[PDB]
Amino acid sequence: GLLTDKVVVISGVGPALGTTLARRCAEQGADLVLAARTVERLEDVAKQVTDTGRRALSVGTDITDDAQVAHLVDETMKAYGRVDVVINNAFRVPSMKPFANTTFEHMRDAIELTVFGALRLIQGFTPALEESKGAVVNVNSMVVRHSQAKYGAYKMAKSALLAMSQTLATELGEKGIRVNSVLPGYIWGGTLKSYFEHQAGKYGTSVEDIYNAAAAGSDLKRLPTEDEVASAILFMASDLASGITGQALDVNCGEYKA
Amino acid sequence: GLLTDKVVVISGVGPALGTTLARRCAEQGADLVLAARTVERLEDVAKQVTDTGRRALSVGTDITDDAQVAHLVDETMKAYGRVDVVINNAFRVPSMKPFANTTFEHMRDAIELTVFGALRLIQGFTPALEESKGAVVNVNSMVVRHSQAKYGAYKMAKSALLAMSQTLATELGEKGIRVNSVLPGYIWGGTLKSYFEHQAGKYGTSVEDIYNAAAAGSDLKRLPTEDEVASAILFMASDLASGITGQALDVNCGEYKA
Amino acid sequence: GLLTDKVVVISGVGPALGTTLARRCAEQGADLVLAARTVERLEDVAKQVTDTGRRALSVGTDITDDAQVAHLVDETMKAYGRVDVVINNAFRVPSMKPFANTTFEHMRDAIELTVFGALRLIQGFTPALEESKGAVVNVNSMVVRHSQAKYGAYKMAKSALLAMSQTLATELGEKGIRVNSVLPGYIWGGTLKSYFEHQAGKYGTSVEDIYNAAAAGSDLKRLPTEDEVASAILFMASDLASGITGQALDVNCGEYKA
Amino acid sequence: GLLTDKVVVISGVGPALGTTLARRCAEQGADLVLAARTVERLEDVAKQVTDTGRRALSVGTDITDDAQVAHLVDETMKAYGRVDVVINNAFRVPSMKPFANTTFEHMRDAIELTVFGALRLIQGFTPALEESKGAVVNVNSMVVRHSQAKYGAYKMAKSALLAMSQTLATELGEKGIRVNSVLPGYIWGGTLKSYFEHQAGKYGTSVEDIYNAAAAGSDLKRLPTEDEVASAILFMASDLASGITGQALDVNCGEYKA
Ligand SMILES: [Cl-]
Ligand SMILES: [Cl-]
Ligand SMILES: [Cl-]
Ligand SMILES: [Cl-]
Repeated sequence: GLLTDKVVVISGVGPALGTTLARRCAEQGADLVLAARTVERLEDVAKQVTDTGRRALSVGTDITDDAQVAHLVDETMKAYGRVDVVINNAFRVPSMKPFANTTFEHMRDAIELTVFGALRLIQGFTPALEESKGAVVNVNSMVVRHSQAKYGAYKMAKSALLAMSQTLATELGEKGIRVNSVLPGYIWGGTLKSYFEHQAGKYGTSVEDIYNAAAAGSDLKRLPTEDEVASAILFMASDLASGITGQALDVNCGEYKA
Repeated sequence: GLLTDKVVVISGVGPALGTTLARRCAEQGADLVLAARTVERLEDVAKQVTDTGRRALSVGTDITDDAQVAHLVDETMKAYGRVDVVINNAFRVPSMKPFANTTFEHMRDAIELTVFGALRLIQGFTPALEESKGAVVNVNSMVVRHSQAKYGAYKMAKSALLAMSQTLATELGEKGIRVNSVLPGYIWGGTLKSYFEHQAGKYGTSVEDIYNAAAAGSDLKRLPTEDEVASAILFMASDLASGITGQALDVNCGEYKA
Repeated sequence: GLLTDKVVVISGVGPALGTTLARRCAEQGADLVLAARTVERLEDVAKQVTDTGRRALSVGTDITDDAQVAHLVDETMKAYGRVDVVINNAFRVPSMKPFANTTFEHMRDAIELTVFGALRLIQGFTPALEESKGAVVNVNSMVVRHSQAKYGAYKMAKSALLAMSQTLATELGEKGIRVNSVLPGYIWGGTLKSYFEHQAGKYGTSVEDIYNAAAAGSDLKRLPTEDEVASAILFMASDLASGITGQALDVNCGEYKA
Repeated sequence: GLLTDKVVVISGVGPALGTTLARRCAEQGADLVLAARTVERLEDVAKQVTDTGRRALSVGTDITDDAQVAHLVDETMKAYGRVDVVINNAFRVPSMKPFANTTFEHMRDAIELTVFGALRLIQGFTPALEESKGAVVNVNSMVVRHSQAKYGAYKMAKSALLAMSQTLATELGEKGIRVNSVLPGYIWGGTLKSYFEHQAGKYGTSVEDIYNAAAAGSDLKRLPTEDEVASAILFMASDLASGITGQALDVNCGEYKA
């Protein structure tokens, strides 16, 4: 029972880590608020939550919009009257392009969602988190640990997010609110597998070849799973981490070390 | 039950974090091996373990000595037949001296205990950890995050340990063995309180003054507790962290961020 | 003669570091392109350059505008026919506000100037830098080394810039173009002195008090001067640094170490 | 004239970087003290120095021995009466072995030379450096930026050295003494070429294959040269770097970024 009787808000619930996270939080005793633009996706996630016997509030939210984040906060406080944890899940799909071929509009949009969206959420729920002495976990990315070609827009936005997360730990720490980051690389599950299958066919190779190439830089020679990344997020969200704020915990089977 | 039916070896069991850690591992379902030079100290820790209903093997061990580490391994394998976790606890008491006034003998001894001792332990238990696909947690220190005057010998040894821990994650990762570090600053409990009381009298001030000065750089304006640092170590030792190796997790209430 | 017969473009020429930099580059044998929004400021800087016997091209440029950066490139290539160095000087004045009181518009504008402006410049001059196997120096900030309250918008933009600079080293390195950053804290000179004088009067203290407080975290107990920061930038721009790319060189008298 | 009328002590003068460094310092106007165990090697380096018209004092010194470092200091002060720069050059040849196969004696010896030797030198020359407000440059290594298998003993010693260098910047900064590090990877020149030739024959491949493999991780797809690493050291030793202390400057053509 890591999260018994806590309310956890997850923004950016997709079919992969987001769904695993919602399920895992519920298994650990949390009730959920699920936020995403497309509310049809939240329906099955909510079922996995309610199957554990917990509650799920699903709220269609564009976190780039002030009114919509205000509505999410209002609906949450109406349904539960409290928030213990806010998780900003990394939903936006990165495009591998060198900066030379990346549009400025794309990078502005990436910052809008990844940085300002997360800030809007955190700020919206600051009053709730002040009362609960709660925790924020921002899902970041291994991309901040390297400078590989074509990862620039993604590294830029994620780096701005990491920097913001760090300042927020300082600024919200006097209210007793913890703010940490979890930095996964590739995350193995059904979604990444389908993607590797597409890549395998498109490049005339095997999924094993693609998987092994992706995992080769790691110490363990395996990619972390959705559950393994979720476990790190749950730890940071929980009272096991009550002494921990301002930190980035990398979940990457050792590929980059910090 | 984070550590149900696991065997955990703790080296460097003292009255503070070490004792809390042993107790907490046992509460989470682990049986213990307790190693320290002074075996009289292990007696009360073993009682806290056996009070939870688990088992404790106490073995007097100078981890700077090959024969004594070999004996610890032999006694552990005779008693339990397996090891899932090795924790190298930071026992050695640092002396605040500028390098100019630090003896070379002191620094050699610090490296001997903090670095080579930990390596000797890890190597001794590598065969056991290979079979269990186990985990190593090395307790390091916040000192590696700054360069403050008089912390040099301590930062040097701890930095060498961190570097070694990182290489060990690479080298032992192919055997499926995880290696991580936990980096606490000051750790609040009975031991640190007595120390602050001594300092308070010796400098004509209050414990509150000393505590608040120590905590002022943190985001949360509190020092982490023995339990909070223990929780981080338990997480890293557990299967919740099965996707995590080569990492340093700082438990410092935000004073330094990484 | 560090920069003999090289052409150096400086964007963001202000009264402080920018003016010192232009003068110093010219003293080292460079001809200059000076770019800023307000062209009246470029007049006196150009005189300091031409007093050394070198040439200065002054071009009013809003580096947030595609057409204006295109014009700067065209005018430079018309006047000099080459570019060896591009320096993106940190001009924008940060406002100390917690994130909670910072407008999203302000942060978008900070990113626009500090990040996208610098990228636009670098991209505009990529063809020139390819031919010269030239160098880019982005002036960043000590703020990326800490998470102090009220520095958030500034740290966010500067961090995004640092991340971008690092990826650009990878992406432009195959064309033989070097990209490095110089990270100053406070920079002592006439401009910062006037500012400390304002602060001194407004807080009822001395300039010495303010200066000493600002310098207290440093190892040397002094702030770096405009010349000292300029020297670091000149080194990185020069062939002395031909083995160096992707690096951040902090000029802060030891306050933060990397 | 970066070092006009300065006295530069170089410890660990070998046939590669050390010889290039001595020559380059002399070309920039410095007089030299050359220290190494084997004094026969110092003879040709001293000739390259005196060919520039400067002076070279050659002193056979085991920097692991107190009396011998005391003698080096005494001979230097007798010959020149001052020291402006101390450079601890990385001489010791690393053995690629996993920790499991590395003897403790080897690692103690590596620390003795790389860490304690450098400290002994710095301390011996502290009185001289106090008077000159001088500078220390410790030649470190790219190995501190990664955790690759078999580099453990080398990373451990170099990491301890980096940590020590950082504390020394704090501790000696109040005397106005600067302390920085230069972190090269492979360094191209006659010595490394012979080594690649040996490897080429022993593995049945070309020097080009070996060179290109070594350079593949870099941004520039070339290894830094002895001159390029020397240039970085000269910069850090010089008054161009008078605002810079406590810093590590990586000279690696972009392979690792900090
Ligand atoms: Cl998702
Ligand atoms: Cl203890
Ligand atoms: Cl300026
Ligand atoms: Cl050498």
